[PDB]
Amino acid sequence: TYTTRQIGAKNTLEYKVYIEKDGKPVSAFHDIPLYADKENNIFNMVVEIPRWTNAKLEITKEETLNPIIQDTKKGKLRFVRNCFPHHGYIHNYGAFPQTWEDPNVSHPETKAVGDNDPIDVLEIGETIAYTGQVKQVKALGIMALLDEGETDWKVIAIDINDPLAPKLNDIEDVEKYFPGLLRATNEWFRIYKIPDGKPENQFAFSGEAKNKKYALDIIKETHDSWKQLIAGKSKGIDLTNVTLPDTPTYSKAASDAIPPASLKADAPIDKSIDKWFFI
Amino acid sequence: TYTTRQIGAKNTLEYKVYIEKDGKPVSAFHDIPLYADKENNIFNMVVEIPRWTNAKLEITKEETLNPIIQDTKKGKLRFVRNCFPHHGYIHNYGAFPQTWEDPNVSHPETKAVGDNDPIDVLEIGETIAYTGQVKQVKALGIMALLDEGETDWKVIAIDINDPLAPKLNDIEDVEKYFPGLLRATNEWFRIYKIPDGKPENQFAFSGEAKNKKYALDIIKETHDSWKQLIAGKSSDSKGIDLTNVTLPDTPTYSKAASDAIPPASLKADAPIDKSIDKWFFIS
Ligand SMILES: [Mn+2]
Ligand SMILES: [Mn+2]
Ligand SMILES: [Mn+2]
Ligand SMILES: [Mn+2]
Repeated sequence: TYTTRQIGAKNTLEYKVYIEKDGKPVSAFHDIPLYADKENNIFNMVVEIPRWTNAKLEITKEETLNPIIQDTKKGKLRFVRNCFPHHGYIHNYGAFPQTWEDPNVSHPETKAVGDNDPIDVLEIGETIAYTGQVKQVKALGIMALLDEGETDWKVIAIDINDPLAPKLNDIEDVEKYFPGLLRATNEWFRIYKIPDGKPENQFAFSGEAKNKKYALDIIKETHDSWKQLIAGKSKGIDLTNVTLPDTPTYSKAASDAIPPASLKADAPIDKSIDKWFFI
Repeated sequence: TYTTRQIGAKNTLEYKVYIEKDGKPVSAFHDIPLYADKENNIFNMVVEIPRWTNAKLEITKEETLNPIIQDTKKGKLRFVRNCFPHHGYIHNYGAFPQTWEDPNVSHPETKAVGDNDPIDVLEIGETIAYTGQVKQVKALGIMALLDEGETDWKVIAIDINDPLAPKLNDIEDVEKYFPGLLRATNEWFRIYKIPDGKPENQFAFSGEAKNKKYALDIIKETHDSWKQLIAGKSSDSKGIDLTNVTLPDTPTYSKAASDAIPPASLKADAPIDKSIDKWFFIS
């Protein structure tokens, strides 16, 4: 059973969320199996940002046991701005554990390097998830956002327990049940950084969302890169783990060094984050 | 100064918010001046629902001092559903105090009776307001939603303190600074009840948002209806509680009313059912 250990108050710099497996903290990056069901291609997803929120929370490669913390830009906490007609993130946003986009690898079709982070996942189910949640999702497709010369893949997935999960099998089904969701997703990733002074993002494949088969190839590749990394002969990435004995960095002691859950009430978010930008 | 007196926990049947003027509760419906600045046409708006929320909160006509409380349907709390691509209400939603849409009267250009409530206001500024807040806004235009045979006017306004306020003077300016906002507003009011089993709503004037001048005419009219209402001169007042504490010349004036309202009993927001999360794709 996976649980979360919050330390600090949300919307502050002290905020950290650790994932626990049966009460013991494990690495959010390395210790959660990519597959919940390997033969059926059911994956485990680590949710970082709940739908309709603004705080840019993400798994930290830099810290031990890789807890989820809020991104900062030179001491200032990072929030994504509201871009009409959207409110914060429009999907439960997260990543697939045990995956890594090797920045040394260049994809032939996209012609851009990996982004050095676990592959990104957009979960489109009805329920709003919580930070640090481990959901089991089925992959349906994948888009390729080009950002700063790196291939920023975004897997489209859905919680297997969503009442519609059984009806959705491939990318085409998303447009059947969530008409317009893909166009909005495309729009969102093209403009979300504009309020930050950045220019619009480009999409590979002319913005086409590739299907499940294609998605699965890219996922396996990033899983392999991660295996290469976590294994003996492979940066700044902390590779400490507590569930993989065959790895140079394995360490059960790591779990116990984690300070206890220190749940505090959410700190207020600045009123400027309310603003709706019309781009 | 205007403050709010919360009683109960948000998202519960016990929830109530009273507006206070210098510490004493006043009627949200009758006691707040329609005009903040009569000369320049700056109005006072009572905010009921903050942008991006779902709870259908509104000034209750059938209770003393007319506090804001959550609408209910079949003994259950009422929430508007999320309709793609929108999240809850897309504007800070509220009403103009001292206005009333007389239900025993049909407007000439829309041919339907009034909806029996203060005129509705859509405040489009950047800051998210809070329930029971009294903002000063300038009117820019007005739309006419036809719902159940009643003219449901929606005034388009903006907080006088908004960074872009002076740039906005008439309905055409909204489309210049908030492109697409008006089309989304139309879309939203046409479909928001569909998830509830209701059919889509119709729009008078082919969905055209009338300009400022037109808006001011309708506002004046509803203010007059209210004056005839609060003076005891309405043919049918509809069970509306007319108790007030600031208008001595009215039959229902009563200073004593203020003191009878129970003290602020702030409690932490009750949780909202997960089903409210659902995004409906109505195409
Ligand atoms: Mn990521
Ligand atoms: Mn990425
Ligand atoms: Mn109303
Ligand atoms: Mn109305």
